[PDB]
Amino acid sequence: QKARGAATRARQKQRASLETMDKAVQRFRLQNPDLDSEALLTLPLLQLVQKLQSGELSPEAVFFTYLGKAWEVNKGTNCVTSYLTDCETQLSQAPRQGLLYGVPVSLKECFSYKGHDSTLGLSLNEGMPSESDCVVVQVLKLQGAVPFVHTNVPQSMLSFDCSNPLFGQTMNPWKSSKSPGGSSGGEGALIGSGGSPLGLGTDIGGSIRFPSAFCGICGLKPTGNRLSKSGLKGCVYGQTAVQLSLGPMARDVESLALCLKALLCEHLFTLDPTVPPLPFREEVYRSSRPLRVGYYETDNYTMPSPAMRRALIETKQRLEAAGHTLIPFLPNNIPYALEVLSAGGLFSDGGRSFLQNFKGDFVDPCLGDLILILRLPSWFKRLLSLLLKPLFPRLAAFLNSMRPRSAEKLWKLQHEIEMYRQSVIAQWKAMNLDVLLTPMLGPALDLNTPGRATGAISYTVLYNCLDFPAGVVPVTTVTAEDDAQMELYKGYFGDIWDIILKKAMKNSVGLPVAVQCVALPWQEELCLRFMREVEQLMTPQKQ
Amino acid sequence: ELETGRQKARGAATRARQKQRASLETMDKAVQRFRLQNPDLDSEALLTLPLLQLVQKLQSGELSPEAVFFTYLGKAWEVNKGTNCVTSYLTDCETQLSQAPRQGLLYGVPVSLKECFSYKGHDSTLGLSLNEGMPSESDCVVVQVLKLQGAVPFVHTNVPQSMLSFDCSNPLFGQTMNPWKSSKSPGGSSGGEGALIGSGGSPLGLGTDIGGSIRFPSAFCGICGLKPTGNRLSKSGLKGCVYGQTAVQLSLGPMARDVESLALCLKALLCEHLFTLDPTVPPLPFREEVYRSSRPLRVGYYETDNYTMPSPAMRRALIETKQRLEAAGHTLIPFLPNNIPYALEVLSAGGLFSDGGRSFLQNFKGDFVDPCLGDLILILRLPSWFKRLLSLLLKPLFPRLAAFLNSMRPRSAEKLWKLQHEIEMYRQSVIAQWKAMNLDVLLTPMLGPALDLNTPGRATGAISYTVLYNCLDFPAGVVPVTTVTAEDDAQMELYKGYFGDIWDIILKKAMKNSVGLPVAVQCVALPWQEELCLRFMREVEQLMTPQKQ
Ligand SMILES: *[C@H](O)N1CCC2(CC1)OCc1cc(Br)ccc1O2
Ligand SMILES: *[C@H](O)N1CCC2(CC1)OCc1cc(Br)ccc1O2
Repeated sequence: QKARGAATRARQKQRASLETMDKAVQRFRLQNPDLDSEALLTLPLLQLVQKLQSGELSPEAVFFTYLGKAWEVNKGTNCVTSYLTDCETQLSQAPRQGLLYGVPVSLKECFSYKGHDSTLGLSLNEGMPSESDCVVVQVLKLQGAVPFVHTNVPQSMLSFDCSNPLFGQTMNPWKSSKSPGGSSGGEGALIGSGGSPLGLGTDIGGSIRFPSAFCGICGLKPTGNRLSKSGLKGCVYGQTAVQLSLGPMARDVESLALCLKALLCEHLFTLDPTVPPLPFREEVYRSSRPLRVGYYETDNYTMPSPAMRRALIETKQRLEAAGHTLIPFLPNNIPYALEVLSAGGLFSDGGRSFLQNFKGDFVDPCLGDLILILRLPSWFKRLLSLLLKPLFPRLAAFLNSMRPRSAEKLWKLQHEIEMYRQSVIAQWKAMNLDVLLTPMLGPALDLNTPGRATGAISYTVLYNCLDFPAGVVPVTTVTAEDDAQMELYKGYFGDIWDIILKKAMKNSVGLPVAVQCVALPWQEELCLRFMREVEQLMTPQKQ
Repeated sequence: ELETGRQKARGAATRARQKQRASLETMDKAVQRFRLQNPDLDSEALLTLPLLQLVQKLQSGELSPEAVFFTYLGKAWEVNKGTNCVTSYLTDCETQLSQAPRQGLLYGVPVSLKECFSYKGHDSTLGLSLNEGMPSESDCVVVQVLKLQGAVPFVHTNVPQSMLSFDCSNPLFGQTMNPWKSSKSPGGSSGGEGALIGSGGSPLGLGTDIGGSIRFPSAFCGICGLKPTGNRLSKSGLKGCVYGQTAVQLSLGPMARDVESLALCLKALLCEHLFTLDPTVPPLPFREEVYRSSRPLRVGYYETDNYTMPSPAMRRALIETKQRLEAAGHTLIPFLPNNIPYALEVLSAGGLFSDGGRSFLQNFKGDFVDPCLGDLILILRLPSWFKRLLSLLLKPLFPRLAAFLNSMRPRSAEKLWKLQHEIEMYRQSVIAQWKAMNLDVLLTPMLGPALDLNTPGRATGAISYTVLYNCLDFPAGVVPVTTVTAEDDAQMELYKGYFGDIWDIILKKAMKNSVGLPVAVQCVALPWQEELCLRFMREVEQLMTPQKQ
């Protein structure tokens, strides 16, 4: 009843948003027929900002052209959830000396904006507009950047798919039957199709890296508190065991570094003193000195697809030819880190704070049985845990960690994560590494299957638990040779997560594959430096 | 559960006293052999000189690293006979003396360590029986960087049992006494550090802080101490009683005679060595331009926090430093943090005792309970229903005891997240209030003067001026300003307290007969801005004690 009314009123807001967008771009295109839209969109962000700084391209020109593309791609992707109205007034009042002057920036729905709903796919958050912009949006406006639209998220944001009962289902710009990723699926679909040159997204299980790999764009996940989490909307507040991180999303890695340099200014540390005043170290990013790179083709938990395995080896061979030393490195106790530390950290209360948002609301099929399993009693979760332990160890250990704990059990878990963080650093020091090469979950999965393939977060959620800066960059396209070899895929366990993932990665010719890059905590510039190296060797067209 | 007795704890303390006695014997044999070699070496001229002039004469070559070592080592031995602040002498330090890097910033500097800092082949007992007879395999990160910067760690300082008290007494190493007065407490939990530096045994030291453990002994003994942001320095290797507690942030910092030595210690620690060995700490360089800045500051201040009544000595110290800052050219604004009782009663007490002290009481199993902790142990051991029953009964009469006892109850993981979110919301609250008055720095009346023996554990509410900024994770420092006059101690009969419970009665009695004792002031800056905090601490020190600069 209430969920039905909230969905109907949200769709009216979306219709009004798209109608305002369409009438604004036609107003600009007819008044400015001299402007070339094709050369505008193909132009990289680094070439875009210098033409905006000099005055070759007006802030009005770059804004409504990208807005025109954003509205056109939304027809087949359904990624834009709300259009920000007062963006046209911000355009005229943009600071010239800002690093991102006249840059249209897409925002995830969790990023609160003045006079806009941060629904997150829930009914209780619908009809509650934010009365103030969040710190990271504030500094974008202070740095000249103009946020234009909000992007769609999956219900509750706790899934790497992208669908909600309020605004609908987001689709991959490359293939209709495929998921655009999540929970920044709206960001991936928009930037991947060329609707936005720059974007922002959150991450706690891989929410930046998933849609970036699925759509073929670059996304960075910084350390827990490298950027301001103030003003950000979520379902569970106070979860510190698994570190939540917000980061940039763009077409190329060079655009991510300029975004990070802009946000890491005086204005961020003034508006949020809780974030350490770490400036963007240009010296570390621009570095060309040979790196000692750790690598692994598989984490022995989730079997990589033929497209993933080929992408990891090709990057390795290109880096070896460049002069970088590649050393086989694998983190200790990975299944232990995912099953009881990562899953136990996110669900220490049994999901009781999480399920509070689902009271009197529809459940989206993209989540799957995620809600039905969490609603089970603590004794019923434990009973099925030791019963299915000899059958499938993955589902059993995950279900036991989704049980409610006490305050004593949380500290025991918090200390174990602190011990695990130091243990991997001990291995990082012993092997003497600068950066880490990791396969990224690819290619794009089918619609309503990511929620049923839980184990696939293994390559991403590990570095949320570790709180390591992780970033992804598209390196190759899925050749029909790789898609054919998906028939020999079986998995190490053969449980439901391996069965669904086998079917979901099929029929994926033309989809992009990315590779994950991991550096030591607080080293975002070093992570981006390696991301710059991987991109240059694999896709020389960019940069 | 079956009682194991105290027999295991008795033998552990017997072996702990021996390690203390043998240390002093090794210290005595070392300083006597040096004095026979150097008869014309001036000791009083060596000790009186500040660390800044000491490090300059060590870098130039005027004074040998051996000369400054054995002079301070002998002074540390002499003051220990009246203070009892040294637990153990680090045997492998004379080898480090010759191995100390000449180009290091702290070259040839004798540095005292708190027992929580783990040293290779040395016990970090913390006052507990189970922690003794358990030597550390390697030095901790912050001790490693001291050795890399040329500093020579030589002694472990005394701590109260479990470190959860601002007194300083343990059943294994004994009781620490204030170098200024015998009957007075030297502070805690870095009470050994305060007593050693305050008397002149150590020019520089390190200590932990989660409720004011750097700031308390600094004010009680009359020395400078800085508590930075929780994650500004490495916590790796630091031994504690409880692990996994992230609600209230644990912080570590420098302790010295003057403020200029604290900034040199922070600059030496903040180097490539620290960030490599512990990547969890952000690579923030020590901003010299901020510390050396002589620009006028917008300073917030308050005479009282409306929770714990300041002594006439505290009131006088706060006003005197406030007025002299105004004469310098600084603008002083009446500022008070919102909902202080909320931060202490339910956020700090609830954060530190989320499990009801269940992991904390694990260390006290079959071990002695030191009188300096008071009834803290007996209160924690009570069941959840008994803690709740007394909370409802004491609420109408004693509001402070009701909220503290209720927050010391075991809760679920759901309630911990709500609490941890309430802390970061409160952190954003005071930050928003900070901007509203557009402050640069904050001035707080630090708890003073020194309390009596075995009274700090019975006067819980006194941590109100210190634990507030552990909950807020604000870098706070302490600098001595003035001593107690005959008029200050005489006005203690007029002292009553804002609540009139047992905490105000004991604190009234504990601050009596305090003529001559030092009283300090607290300086608070915004998170991650401890270099700005020291800049203000330098301004306070220069205007109140110009002889230190
Ligand atoms: C975005 O970071 N994101 C959060 C949820 C996610 C991945 C997508 O990570 C944790 C998790 C845990 C379970 Br039991 C099921 C699904 C996810 O997905
Ligand atoms: C060192 O920071 N330190 C820890 C214990 C202390 C002060 C000294 O702070 C917390 C606390 C809590 C209670 Br209920 C009683 C006493 C203290 O002291």
